[PDB]
Amino acid sequence: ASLRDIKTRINATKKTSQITKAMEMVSTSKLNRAEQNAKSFVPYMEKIQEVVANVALGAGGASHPMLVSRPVKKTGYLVITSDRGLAGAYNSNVLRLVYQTIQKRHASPDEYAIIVIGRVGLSFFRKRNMPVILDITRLPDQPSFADIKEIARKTVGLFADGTFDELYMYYNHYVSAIQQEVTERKLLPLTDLAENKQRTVYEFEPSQEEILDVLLPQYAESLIYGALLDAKASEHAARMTAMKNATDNANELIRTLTLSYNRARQAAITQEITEIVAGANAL
Amino acid sequence: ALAPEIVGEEHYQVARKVQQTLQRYKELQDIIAILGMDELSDEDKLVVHRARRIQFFLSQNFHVAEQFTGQPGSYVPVKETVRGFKEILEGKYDHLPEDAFRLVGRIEEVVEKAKAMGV
Amino acid sequence: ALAPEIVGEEHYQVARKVQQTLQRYKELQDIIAILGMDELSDEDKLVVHRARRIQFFLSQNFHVAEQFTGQPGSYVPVKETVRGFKEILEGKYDHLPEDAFRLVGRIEEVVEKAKAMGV
Amino acid sequence: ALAPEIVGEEHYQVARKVQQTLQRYKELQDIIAILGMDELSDEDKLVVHRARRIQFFLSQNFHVAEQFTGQPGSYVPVKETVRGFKEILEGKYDHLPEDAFRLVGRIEEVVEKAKAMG
Amino acid sequence: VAGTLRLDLAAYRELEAFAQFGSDLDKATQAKLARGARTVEVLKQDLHQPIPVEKQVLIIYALTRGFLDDIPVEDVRRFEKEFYLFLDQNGQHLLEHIRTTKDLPNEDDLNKAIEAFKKTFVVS
Amino acid sequence: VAGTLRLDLAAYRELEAFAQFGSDLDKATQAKLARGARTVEVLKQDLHQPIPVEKQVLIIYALTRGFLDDIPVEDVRRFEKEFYLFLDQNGQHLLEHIRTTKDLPNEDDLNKAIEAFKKTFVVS
Repeated sequence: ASLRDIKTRINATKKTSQITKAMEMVSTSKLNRAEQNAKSFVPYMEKIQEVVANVALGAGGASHPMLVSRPVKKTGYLVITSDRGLAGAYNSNVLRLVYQTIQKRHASPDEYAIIVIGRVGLSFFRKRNMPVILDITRLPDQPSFADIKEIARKTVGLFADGTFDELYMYYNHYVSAIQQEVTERKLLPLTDLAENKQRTVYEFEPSQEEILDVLLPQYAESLIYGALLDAKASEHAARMTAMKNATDNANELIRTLTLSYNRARQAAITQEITEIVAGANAL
Repeated sequence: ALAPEIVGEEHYQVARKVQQTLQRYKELQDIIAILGMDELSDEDKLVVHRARRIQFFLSQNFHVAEQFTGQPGSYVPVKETVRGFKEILEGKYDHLPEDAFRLVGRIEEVVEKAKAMGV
Repeated sequence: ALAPEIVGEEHYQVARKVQQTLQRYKELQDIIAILGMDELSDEDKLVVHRARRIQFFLSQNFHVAEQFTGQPGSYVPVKETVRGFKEILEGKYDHLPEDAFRLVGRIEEVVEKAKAMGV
Repeated sequence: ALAPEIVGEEHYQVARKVQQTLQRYKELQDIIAILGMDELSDEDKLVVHRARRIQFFLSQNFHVAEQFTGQPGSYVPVKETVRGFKEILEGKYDHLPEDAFRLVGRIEEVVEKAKAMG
Repeated sequence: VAGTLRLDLAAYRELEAFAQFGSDLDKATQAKLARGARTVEVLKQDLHQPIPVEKQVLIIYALTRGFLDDIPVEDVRRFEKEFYLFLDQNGQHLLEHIRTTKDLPNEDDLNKAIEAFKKTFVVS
Repeated sequence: VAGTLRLDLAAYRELEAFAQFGSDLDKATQAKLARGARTVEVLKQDLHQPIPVEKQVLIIYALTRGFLDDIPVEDVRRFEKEFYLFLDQNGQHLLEHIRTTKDLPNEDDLNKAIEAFKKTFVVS
């Protein structure tokens, strides 16, 4: 290798290292914002869980709370993915789990459909032979409820319409900055709730059939929303960790290339001076 | 000879802007080759978009280059080339494919060569 | 001697395929060096998966090396070598761990030691 | 020379602990920049609290620096500085302000400066 | 003024490469980024046009005291060019004070003159 | 007892690199990390303190046969020191057997001696 090539490699690696360090800092800030949003979402989940637990021990004649609303048929799959790469195994783990599950238990294209958030999932399932019915690609870094409430409503209305009889959602769960766990949750039909201060909620008790027609879609929509905050936090943490690792690797490569460059420079000086002296004393 | 009093203020400014754009583009290649174009900002994406077209339009077809290109050569005046580079800097032809600028002469031949590709 | 009329057509094809996969892995090593295997496409990931196992299966335990590591050496016929490398290229043993391909002789010993370890 | 065989076990331990604390503080610099110091765990905040005081106590008023500062200079024995750094590490002066360590000699001068500051 | 100028330039040169991600406004580091960009725009100069030391001091004072923080970087050159004429028209007392005593004039008078020019400078 | 230690130390050194990057390591990897850390702890030594080969054999045997798996990492050097003292106190028969025969003594006797010392040893 020549000195020019080594110098160009060193400069390119230094630039890449700087860019990755900046990306890591930005990802740390975004992770903190996502964590505070997840903290803020808690009271709404608490109140809705309390209300649903208080009124889900009633006659339960609605379609949603049925243990088996309809028998085994087409099943809807909800997956949450990112819009950009550089997040490590964030997308790969979820897509692998989804693919393995749908291959092991379904074995037919007619009985499964995919609801996908994030363009990488679209690309994956389009490259495969996969039927996808609902799509959403763009989404803010700190997403809000109204951002994709319009797709959550359609997702719940598809189950209410009988298009598919089962709901599963797959997303990354945030445990720590280093640990992200792929999580599967049975979304619909509603199965179970909590156990404390029972009955407190049904004091007013307005008519049950009419109240459950509106209360339940709301609980499902809150479930999709809780899944997006966790997914965004996991994505930000994964990006931060990947950028930190890339920066460290780039720094080590810079060090090794600098060592090689210095050795080459010394060798070149030795060769030039040896040739000079040999030519000078050859007279 | 590249001085405002020797060649003209508009020519000097357009040449300096072209040089600045190309210098900015040269730095972006190192990070592009690793992290991809998707991680670039909206400003840098436009910088690359215009710089590639400028670099491609810097090409020309020579009269003596018939043996190597088949197509004949051309003669481009300084006013015409300054005008064309000013238009490209302003971004009039961002929608044109980058391949349409290869060995073309003027921008008129660029927009006519684009028709051959259906653009 | 690596010619189709000297070693055989299938021998030549297997050798060429192995060399091609190893060359592709050597090309990718620069990207894996900095940003790992996450950004590789599905094709490049499979190329790396096959190339690592091929590279490890190229290792062998020697009779002379028994003094250094207590393991006994092996002698592998060329027909068995060709069959094993063709099987690895075909993807028969993609599920085996890559550490089960080191310092073995025939392709059956890879399966034997993979069974000896967790599988 | 920083080896327990020739500098002393206590001296070696104190120096190693000081270097470790300063290395931890250096590591925490980027997170202290990006997020407020409160976000750090209580252990990290305690580490920073010790490290800033140690970093300020590493300074000294020189005899030849009187032409710049007006104040006299100090000559600190190695045993005195070892004892001072040990006491600082043991948390004896966590309640003192960090500016009392800025430019002094003995560890007692930090206490005197804090008393004068009030 | 040179001490502040040096720190501003250093805090721009390091912490550079955050500009692209600073486009997404974060941490209020954009203040340092804008100050560094304006400093870089101020340090530019043309051919065979030396600047008197008093005018250099005045423009560096204006930059370092934050009087350029609301002028966009595209207009810094025009600001300086017109500020020199405004100085030689209505700040002869300040110029003479600097030339004679080798020291800055009163900060109140400096702020008065700079604000008087700045209210007349049209931003475009 | 030496072959296991040699290959393990070479590999542990590269597996720890994966451990530093952060991953959900399995139970086998956790066991390998623990054994490698304990090997690194036992292989350290101080200045001008050579150790007889008979004592080296016993300490490496104790490391390799898992007798140090429940000892915390920070206590390994103290365990080795106290084990050498206990050996000088009680294992003269084993030490003399090794010196005379250049071979390991009864493995049951070694296990009994080590498990007897572990009772007198104090953790942390």
